[PDB]
Amino acid sequence: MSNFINIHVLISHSPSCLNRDDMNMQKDAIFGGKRRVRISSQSLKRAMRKSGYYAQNIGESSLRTIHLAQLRDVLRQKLGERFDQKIIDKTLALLSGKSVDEAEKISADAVTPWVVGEIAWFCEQVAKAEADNLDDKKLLKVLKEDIAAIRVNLQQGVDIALSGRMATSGMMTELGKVDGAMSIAHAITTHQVDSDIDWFTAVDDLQEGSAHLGTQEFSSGVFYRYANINLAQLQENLGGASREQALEIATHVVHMLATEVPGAKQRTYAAFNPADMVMVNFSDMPLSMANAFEKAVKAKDGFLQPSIQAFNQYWDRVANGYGLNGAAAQFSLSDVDPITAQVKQMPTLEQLKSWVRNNGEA
Amino acid sequence: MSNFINIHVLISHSPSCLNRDDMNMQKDAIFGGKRRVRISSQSLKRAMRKSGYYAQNIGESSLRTIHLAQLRDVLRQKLGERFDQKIIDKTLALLSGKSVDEAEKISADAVTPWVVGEIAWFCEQVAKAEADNLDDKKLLKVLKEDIAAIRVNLQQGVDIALSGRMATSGMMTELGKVDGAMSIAHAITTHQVDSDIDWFTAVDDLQEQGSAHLGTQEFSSGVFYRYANINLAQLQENLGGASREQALEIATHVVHMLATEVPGAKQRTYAAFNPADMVMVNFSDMPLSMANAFEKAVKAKDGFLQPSIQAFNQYWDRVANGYGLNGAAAQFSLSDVDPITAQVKQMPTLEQLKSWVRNNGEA
Amino acid sequence: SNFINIHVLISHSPSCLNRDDMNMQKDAIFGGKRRVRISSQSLKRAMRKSGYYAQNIGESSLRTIHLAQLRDVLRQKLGERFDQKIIDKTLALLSGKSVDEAEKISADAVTPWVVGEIAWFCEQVAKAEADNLDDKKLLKVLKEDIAAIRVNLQQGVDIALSGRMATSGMMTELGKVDGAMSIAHAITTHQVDSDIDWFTAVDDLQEQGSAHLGTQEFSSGVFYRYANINLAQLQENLGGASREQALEIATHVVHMLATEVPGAKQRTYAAFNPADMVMVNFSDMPLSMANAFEKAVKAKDGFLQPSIQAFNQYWDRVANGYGLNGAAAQFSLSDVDPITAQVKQMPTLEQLKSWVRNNGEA
Amino acid sequence: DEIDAMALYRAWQQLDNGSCAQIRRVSEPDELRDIPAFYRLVQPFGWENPRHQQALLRMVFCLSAGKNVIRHQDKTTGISLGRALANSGRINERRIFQLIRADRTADMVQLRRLLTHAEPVLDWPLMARMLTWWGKRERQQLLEDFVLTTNKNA
Amino acid sequence: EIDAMALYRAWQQLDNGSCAQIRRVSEPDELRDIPAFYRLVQPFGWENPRHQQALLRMVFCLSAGKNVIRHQDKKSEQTTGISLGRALANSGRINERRIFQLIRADRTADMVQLRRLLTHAEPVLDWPLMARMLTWWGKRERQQLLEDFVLTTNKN
RNA sequence: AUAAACCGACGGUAUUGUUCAGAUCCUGGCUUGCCAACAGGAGUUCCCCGCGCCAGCGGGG
Repeated sequence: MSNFINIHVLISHSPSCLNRDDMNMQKDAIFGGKRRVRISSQSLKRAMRKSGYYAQNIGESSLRTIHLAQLRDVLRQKLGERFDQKIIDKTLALLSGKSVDEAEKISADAVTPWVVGEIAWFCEQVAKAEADNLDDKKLLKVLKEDIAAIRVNLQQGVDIALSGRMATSGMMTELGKVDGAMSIAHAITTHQVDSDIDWFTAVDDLQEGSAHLGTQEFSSGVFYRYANINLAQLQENLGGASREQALEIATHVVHMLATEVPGAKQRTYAAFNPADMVMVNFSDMPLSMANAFEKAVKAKDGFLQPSIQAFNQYWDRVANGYGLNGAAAQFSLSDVDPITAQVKQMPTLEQLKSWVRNNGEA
Repeated sequence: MSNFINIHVLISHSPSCLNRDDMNMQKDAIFGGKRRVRISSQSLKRAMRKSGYYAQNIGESSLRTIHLAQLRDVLRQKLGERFDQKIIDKTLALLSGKSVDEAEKISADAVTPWVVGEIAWFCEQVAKAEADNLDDKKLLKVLKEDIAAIRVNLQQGVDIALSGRMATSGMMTELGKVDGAMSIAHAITTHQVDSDIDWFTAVDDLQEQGSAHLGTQEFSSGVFYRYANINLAQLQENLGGASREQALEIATHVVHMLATEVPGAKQRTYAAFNPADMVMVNFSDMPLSMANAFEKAVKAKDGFLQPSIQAFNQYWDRVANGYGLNGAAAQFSLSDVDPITAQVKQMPTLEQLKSWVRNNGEA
Repeated sequence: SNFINIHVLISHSPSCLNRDDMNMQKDAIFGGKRRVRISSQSLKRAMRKSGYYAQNIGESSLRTIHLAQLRDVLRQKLGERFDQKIIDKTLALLSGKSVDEAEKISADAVTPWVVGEIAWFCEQVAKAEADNLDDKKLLKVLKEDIAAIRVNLQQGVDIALSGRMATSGMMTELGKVDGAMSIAHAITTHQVDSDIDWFTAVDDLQEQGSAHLGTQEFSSGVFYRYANINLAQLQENLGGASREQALEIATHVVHMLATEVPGAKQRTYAAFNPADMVMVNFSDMPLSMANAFEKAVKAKDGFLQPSIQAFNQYWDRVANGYGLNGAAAQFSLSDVDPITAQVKQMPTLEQLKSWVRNNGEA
Repeated sequence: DEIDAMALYRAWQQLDNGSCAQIRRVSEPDELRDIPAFYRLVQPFGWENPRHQQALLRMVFCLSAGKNVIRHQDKTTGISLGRALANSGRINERRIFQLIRADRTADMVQLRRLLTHAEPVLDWPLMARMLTWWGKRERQQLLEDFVLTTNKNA
Repeated sequence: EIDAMALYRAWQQLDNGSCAQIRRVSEPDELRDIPAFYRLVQPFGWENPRHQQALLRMVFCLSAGKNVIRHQDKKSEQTTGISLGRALANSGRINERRIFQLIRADRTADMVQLRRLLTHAEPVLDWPLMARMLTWWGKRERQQLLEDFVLTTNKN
């Protein structure tokens, strides 16, 4: 009852537009026959990667790109003093195929997350390959033996270990395929939303008479974010890392999911709101509490309170009907008395995080 | 009424893409003149076979493949300490119909489910060729007599005993034909669905923020209705004359999986890990699907879930009274409802329902 | 009246209950519109091979024809063609008990195919007494035939209701047993939008991976099954035979039509649906109500309700115009009802079968 | 036999900024029923005959995209909506898959959002007739035209 | 199963006391509190709830005054009677923006506004039409009201 | 009792893995809702009980 760690977050946002269409439309989704404002999971994940908190507590994020011409120069810059450029070019060419050099624009198949640690390690290997004249096929055969040693490098690129990586060309198709370890859902509102429309203008300071016109869709909303971390898979993706090491990353994910908000239209719609509820529970089976809002919550005193209430009630029903999955802990800023008793109430967030660090104990 | 066990499941899913087309579109199907989102029965089956619950409670799933060149290596690894490589090669060669060359790649006719247990058994039986030499056709004729002895080894399969298999080549075409024993339907939504589209981008860290053409991913939420049916006698036969109680235990495992397991498609990015909101099980002399309860696409009052439960119960009452069926019928629901009528016993928890099944509907 | 008419409206979930030689759903153009079809042979096999059939017809009390009972009659119906000694010889070879030994239960009428076959046997033993091959010598060459008729003399109701078994040891023209129930092709009441399932086959040893592709046509729809029963023919082929017994069989036919479904792809699509409507009516002439759906039914709230409505509305204006007379009863799962009475409304199927069993009297 | 003239379009062109502003500010055609300037606009054609009402709601709703969103171009036969949206080059075919799969009010909404984004040139009476019926064959034909033109201009 | 015009007639013939009790009411729900209402509306629809809401509306409108709503039968040439919209338009005292606000109102509020309009309009109309529209009072009926008013003013 | 009769096209199958829609923008300026007006005629106020009765007085609901 402790492989999966489930993260449920209820967070309310003031009038804003945190996720947009290709036509300046608010991202939405139909649930329970009602329209909900949606925030795509990609937006949340990238919002986490490029956050300062991630930079402070987890490390450097990966470099996702197709431009191998730029990446060539970057790798030549950061690995210039440790390796020969002849080796770097060959390495990058082996992982994707086939850069060589001097080309103004080299593009891979799709946007790939590259970490400099893996590339440096591969340089260390292909150096030996050049030393003992190992054929590239033989080198592949050797490297495929111990994939864990490759996965150890993902400690300097945890976002890949969490979000996964897909490879089509190069040797990365045999060595760089990463599964898991974090499953994150698209954030949807717990209630129905009819999106408001802002009618703005642009004043020409050199004319007092006729009107300009502009439309920007926006809305406030109580979003439910769900996340899930497969600890075993996370340890595997980090090269057999300890569980204690994975749980810390998990806590950081809880914090970011509880605090981080996408920066879309935040200069004009400053919707910098913290989460009003964060519940974390350990289970061996992934469970999402989205069906707590299938019957779209109706505002009594706002949407937040009945959202918390509905959430708690559904968690109680699932807990009773399917049996208690494992340890659970809740942190709220609301005036709502919890109904289920087998969930530890945490006054502050850092206490919840501490509770997670100790594998759901004290 | 006690040969077929019918499993009905109403389960609501948050926005996701649990099963795709060849154009990466959501699988759909037209019911009652209305579009319903569909989940393939093959998808559900494989989702069950490769599930952790299956591994914990039922055992190891079958290995389906055409690559006999890899399969020979696998079988040599797992059976090498028990048999000689030539015997294993002759075994696999007899079963598949192809020849084990020690080559790099030799393929079979089609994807075949192989269970290592029955293969080991066939190694033991073909080790009788090491004795007074019987012709391979002779040995075949000997094995033809007792098929039950072969089906006993299928307790390390079960997914084959449940879903069956078909052979075209080798000796398996005459010894490995399994028919039953579980009939499962394609999961369709109880309501009309207009699928949404996620318009995504991919930020290039060395060029972006810049302009870009966008990508599309069709997704949707929805209340799905899963139906399954188990022929107990056929299961007992498929397991080599196994006891009824055993078949009922396996049946309960099927119930739990059908109630909890969700296909892992697009779950890293959409994560629709939702439990079933209703699970009803009823014993009958004849299989019975309650799909026509949603022939008229349910319309949302307070979501699609509650009117789905309601419609299900109403149609079940109508059919039950109309055709005079007498279960052996039990319903488990998370929601508070007004369901009926006796004796479709209400079970507060899923485990009580499974226990009710294990004791042949009398509990 | 002599004929019994059975009309069934039954809805099927997405499936493929009947394929052609190219793995596509069988169809039929009706009213200029394409309809999905379930061949009559598929339905009739689904019935004849069912367990209910085996219980109520496979093990009926009238399945065994005792030749010793037919001593006198066979002598007077074949006395014009054969001598008495030849007949007695044949019966003695077939039973095989010579003695007469009047059973004190000598029948009044005989089944036609019986006299048809035993006449052939009489011919054979005649030319066998002319050659002449002794009883043993000829019984050796007639082994398969004798066994062949011996198994048929224990399946009276099966042959009487469904016909001979496509491999019965029958030779004479009278041996061609038809009826007594006629099953029509089941067509959809509406124009069908066929779906195409696009499946793959995953290889567990190369999950990278090249996918095994495949397609399969499937469709849901409301089918109209029609069948009729000739009671006189059923009584003649069980001759016998009281009308009440024939009715008792007719009830079984009604039940089988209301319940039984072909097993094509039911392991993967599972269209185990029960009939949503079934009407039975006596008549001097069999009539299908297919022209009720000659104009393709269009979906208002599903296809089922407007199909029921179309059927009833057709029966209202058309019934009296044609030679339908009486009596009629209908068992359905949803209103409305036909405005015309003289069509008793039955709450359950068992009440309907009981209604049929009492010759349609209330 | 009663047809809605092209005059409507002209009227829409000539209508004042106020009423047009009242009309453009609308989410659904029923809300178009809600506003009076609409009734004043659509009376001659006209609104008082229920056979025409739905068609008028659709047409006016589409025109409500803007005064110069739908650009009329005379023709053998004029450019169709599919051909127009395809020629614009700004529209992705998936959104038209959406358009063909949409139901009732939703589709019209989706349609309007497209027009504003497309700035298409087309023969207005064709679009008028297609909006008059808007059956399954109109949808299908729309998608056909779009796909074929895009395939023919790639 | 339909409410007759007799109600109107009854309202005409009822004494000043009960009319005073009914007239001074703010909301249709508050109309339930007084007995004279029950005595008036007893023959037509109680206790069959299907009419109750409608009755609440109808009487409420009638509660505007004894001779506020002037009834005029449909002319043989008219084919259809003068409608509430056409009436309010012909009165000339009503501004269209308040009918806009009338179409935008919800539940009790709209009735509150409607009564307030009638008193200011003194309209002439075919009472069964208004009764029929009040029985359902759906969105289409509202929009139709606005149609009649705006169209009447623009056409005449 | 019809080129009829008797009469399954059957079994086996994840469509999978990667992805911010982003950045810029006052709806501004001008408007009385004014003119006329007793709420007064009236003791009805629906059901019991006690005592009166050219009258009426009380007690309960």
